[PDB]
Amino acid sequence: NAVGGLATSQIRDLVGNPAKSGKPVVKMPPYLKPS
Amino acid sequence: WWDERKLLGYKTIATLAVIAVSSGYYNRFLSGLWRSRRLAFRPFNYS
Ligand SMILES: CCCCCCCCCCCCCCCCCC(=O)OC[C@H](COP(=O)([O-])OCC(O)COP(=O)([O-])OC[C@@H](COC(=O)CCCCCCCCCCCCCCCCC)OC(=O)CCCCCCCCCCCCCCCCC)OC(=O)CCCCCCCCCCCCCCCCC
Repeated sequence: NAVGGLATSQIRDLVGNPAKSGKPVVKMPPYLKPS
Repeated sequence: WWDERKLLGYKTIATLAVIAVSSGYYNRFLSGLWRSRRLAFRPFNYS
């Protein structure tokens, strides 16, 4: 598991996967609900 | 001018008919670009 003394996988899971911020959600007026 | 008039009428109508047929085909051919258009809209990110 440790590659040269480093738990790289663990580090990856803590460093290599930042969260991605997507488009803001638009609140739908009730009269636009019908498809 | 009775006979000359009748004959000229026949010939003029025949030639105009040929022109009408050809131009009608060409018009319907050109309109095929617009009569088959398609639209698509990228949806918004609603709740
Ligand atoms: C004989 C020589 C002399 C006369 C020549 C006359 C012209 C002959 C035709 C041309 C020859 C070449 C071959 C055909 C080419 C295609 C047709 C063509 O040329 O289209 C050109 C051109 C193409 O237009 P477009 O860009 O497609 O858009 C027009 C439509 O919006 C388009 O809308 P759409 O496409 O969604 O559909 C609506 C419909 C509108 O057009 C019409 O309605 C025109 C036809 C009307 C007669 C239909 C007869 C059959 C009906 C059967 C029953 C149906 C049900 C009806 C009832 C239902 C009830 C529930 O459109 C068409 O019909 C387009 C043509 C479709 C067929 C394509 C060709 C197929 C191959 C041909 C052979 C087919 C098999 C038969 C075997 C061979 C037989 C010889 O057509 C027109 O511009 C329309 C012409 C008719 C206009 C009539 C209204 C006039 C309004 C007022 C203006 C004038 C004011 C002053 C008048 C009074 C003065 C005193």
